[PDB]
Amino acid sequence: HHWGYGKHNGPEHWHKDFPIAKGERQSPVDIDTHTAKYDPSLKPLSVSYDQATSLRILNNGHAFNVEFDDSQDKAVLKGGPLDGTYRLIQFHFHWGSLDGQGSEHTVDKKKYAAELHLVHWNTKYGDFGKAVQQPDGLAVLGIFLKVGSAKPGLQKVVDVLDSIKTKGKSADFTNFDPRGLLPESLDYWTYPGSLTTPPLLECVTWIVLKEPISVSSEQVLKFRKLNFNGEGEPEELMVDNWRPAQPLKNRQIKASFK
Ligand SMILES: NS(O)(O)c1ccc(OCc2cn(-c3ccccc3)nn2)cc1
Ligand SMILES: [Zn+2]
Repeated sequence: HHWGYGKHNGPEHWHKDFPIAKGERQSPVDIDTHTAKYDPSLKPLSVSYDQATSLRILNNGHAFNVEFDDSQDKAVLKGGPLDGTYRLIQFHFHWGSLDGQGSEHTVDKKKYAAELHLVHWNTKYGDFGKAVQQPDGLAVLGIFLKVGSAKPGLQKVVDVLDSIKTKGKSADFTNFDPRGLLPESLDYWTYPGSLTTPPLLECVTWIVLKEPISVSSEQVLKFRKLNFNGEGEPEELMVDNWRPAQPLKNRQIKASFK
């Protein structure tokens, strides 16, 4: 009886195995745009993905991860609210069963169809496992998805999904360029938070871009054909793999833009 996104194992149950679920800096949160304050001291984001080396794509039973070679400073995130260098390890998405839900963060209570998380770890801690034990261990760049025009740079991801339909399946996924998933603007909100899945560790500096990317209905429909289950098990569609907004508590969300 492991955690998931069903009625009997979903987000409202997680606290029983992971008491930090009710902690002081949990994610995601609602971003109240009128309360978020412009912070002129915040720097522009530095997203350096030109040397990114993708390796593999994995259905882990709660989403799919596109994994990168993080044994050197290839693809890194710096600047903004961050001190030091954060290495890209993987990206994944959260999405809904319908276009009107799927994102984890919300903006003035608006839910987007999906949310992309580019996960980076602070290289002062040496490896990812050590980094998640630190309050400034990770930086996750969050990007909203809305349904409209297709995102050409997403299609290579979409088309490999039939080969990793079920939990535990992986496929080679080399030479994928994550720059093709970014929006035009790097304007962002930032706040201190947590992993949005168990173990829910409070180790993340969240950087959530204001500008959503557009993906087509056909693209998101292919996300929704994935399975939570393993091969040969009763089919349960991988949809609604998002945690709802958590209490903001003693936190301020800062904006990089006026
Ligand atoms: N959704 S999110 O972007 O917040 C997000 C990002 C990263 C996550 O990592 C889970 C994880 C894996 N490990 C681990 C550590 C050492 C060895 C093996 C696994 N620890 N936490 C979860 C959610
Ligand atoms: Zn995530």
